[PDB]
Amino acid sequence: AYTNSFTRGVYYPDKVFRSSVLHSTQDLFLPFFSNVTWFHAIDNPVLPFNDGVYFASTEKSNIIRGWIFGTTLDSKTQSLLIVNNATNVVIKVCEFQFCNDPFLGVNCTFEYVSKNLREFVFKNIDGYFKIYSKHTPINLVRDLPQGFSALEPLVDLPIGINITRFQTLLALHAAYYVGYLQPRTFLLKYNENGTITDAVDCALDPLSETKCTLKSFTVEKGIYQT
Amino acid sequence: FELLHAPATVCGPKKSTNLVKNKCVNFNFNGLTGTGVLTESNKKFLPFQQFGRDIDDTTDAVRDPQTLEILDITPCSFGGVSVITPGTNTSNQVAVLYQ
Amino acid sequence: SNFRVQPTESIVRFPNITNLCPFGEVFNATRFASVYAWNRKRISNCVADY
Amino acid sequence: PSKRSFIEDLLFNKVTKFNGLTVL
Amino acid sequence: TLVKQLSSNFGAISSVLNDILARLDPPEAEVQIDRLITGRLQSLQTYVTQ
Ligand SMILES: *[C@@H]1O[C@H](CO)[C@@H](O)[C@H](O)[C@H]1NC(C)=O
Ligand SMILES: *[C@@H]1O[C@H](CO)[C@@H](O)[C@H](O)[C@H]1NC(C)=O
Ligand SMILES: *[C@@H]1O[C@H](CO)[C@@H](O)[C@H](O)[C@H]1NC(C)=O
Ligand SMILES: *[C@@H]1O[C@H](CO)[C@@H](O)[C@H](O)[C@H]1NC(C)=O
Ligand SMILES: *[C@@H]1O[C@H](CO)[C@@H](O)[C@H](O)[C@H]1NC(C)=O
Ligand SMILES: *[C@@H]1O[C@H](CO)[C@@H](O)[C@H](O)[C@H]1NC(C)=O
Repeated sequence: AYTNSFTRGVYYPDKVFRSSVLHSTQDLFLPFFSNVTWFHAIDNPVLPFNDGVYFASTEKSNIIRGWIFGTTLDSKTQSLLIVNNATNVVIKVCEFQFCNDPFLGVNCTFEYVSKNLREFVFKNIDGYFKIYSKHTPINLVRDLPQGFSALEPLVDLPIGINITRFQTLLALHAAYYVGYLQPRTFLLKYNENGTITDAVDCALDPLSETKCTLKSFTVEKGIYQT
Repeated sequence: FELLHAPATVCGPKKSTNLVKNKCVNFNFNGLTGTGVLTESNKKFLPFQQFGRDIDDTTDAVRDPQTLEILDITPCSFGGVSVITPGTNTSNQVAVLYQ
Repeated sequence: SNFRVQPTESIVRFPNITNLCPFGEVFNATRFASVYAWNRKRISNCVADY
Repeated sequence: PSKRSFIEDLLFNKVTKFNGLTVL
Repeated sequence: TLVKQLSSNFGAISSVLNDILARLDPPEAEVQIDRLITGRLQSLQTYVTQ
């Protein structure tokens, strides 16, 4: 099943501070106004990303419990498991199927220990797997809301696993969305303090390309080679 | 010691000295290597941003990696040097203007 | 001419909260093994003194 | 204190850089 | 625009001179910084003319 995600997916691409500027940027992003896959649980298929995945798994009852990243996830190549177990965030990068199948209780390489829609974005380049997050309440709980929210980085990982497949992890005794990310050019506008408040695609549609030839959100009437 | 093709994760120590402000120095804030005055600054950063740039991506304010104190920056002073003079045929005195 | 005040001092500023890894543990140890039954510990992801 | 005339003040209020430069 | 031109490699290894200083001091430093100088010199000249 398919739906249409409104202006969502933006995230501070780098660690700098600009102020009241309107800054062109070029990287992987989710193309505005695109056609989004919609898997609904309570189901549970396996979905591969290529080089980036917009994974805004929503919430009804706080039941999402992890992620497994990799290729075959069975004693072949090291792979990622990250669990929120009502205490903290726990990362383990081993390779095995269901040898850790204990869930609650109530030869491995690297370790690290750290309404309310939660969006995340993941991508792996240059041996770095980067995550960005944003948690926000929603009142129109019918569908993905109309607004502009800007994610933010939590924890870079130097693990550098190669990854092309992943499935969500739930807990049994909401749903999740996926698109994909592609290289685009956005025009971000940082606010006064430094927190994003609007952005525009340069390839979206006729006007926007003009709007980012001028590098400004207020075009005057006239005629522009773009 | 094997140096696999991946970037090397365990490294040698980082010998860091004290920072002095209100008199320009060369500086080494982890890659940031300019030359200028550092001073205390007010404009607030977000919990993770690490530089401060401005209208044309000039490094313009930086926080210390050791302590969460934003510092403002300004490149060392400099300017032209010129000489006013009466003609050599009337005197030899000279006044100098720093631009 | 053009006048150019000169730099006076270099200053170094690196993250000095630090992490470690205790090689001293394997040297200040009480667990030594036999020659051919020698262990290989692939250790990384720390800061190491030399 | 600046003896700009009145319409000159309207004109002024209407109308609306150190990497090796200087503006004299 | 003029200032923005300092953020470009003009076909060298980087967009800063200090990094090329760090990496490689012998002749290859010349055969790289050559390009920085040529490009930046144009940018200045083509500012001056217009
Ligand atoms: C794309 O979005 C439209 C919504 O107008 C939807 O009907 C369609 O199923 C989606 N997918 C494709 C392949 O058209
Ligand atoms: C990463 O794994 C995928 C399969 O999941 C494979 O197609 C790809 O070639 C791998 N990349 C590298 C660099 O080995
Ligand atoms: C979560 O896991 C960690 C390590 O596995 C453990 O120390 C902690 O007690 C766990 N918390 C709960 C609530 O199970
Ligand atoms: C031991 O190593 C093999 C491959 O090196 C791996 O498949 C297996 O999962 C490891 N065992 C444990 C308990 O991690
Ligand atoms: C800036 O930060 C202050 C916190 O003191 C906040 O109240 C304000 O909404 C932020 N944004 C602007 C535009 O001032
Ligand atoms: C200028 O120079 C000439 C050189 O012969 C000298 O005679 C004269 O006194 C000088 N002053 C003036 C005002 O001409």
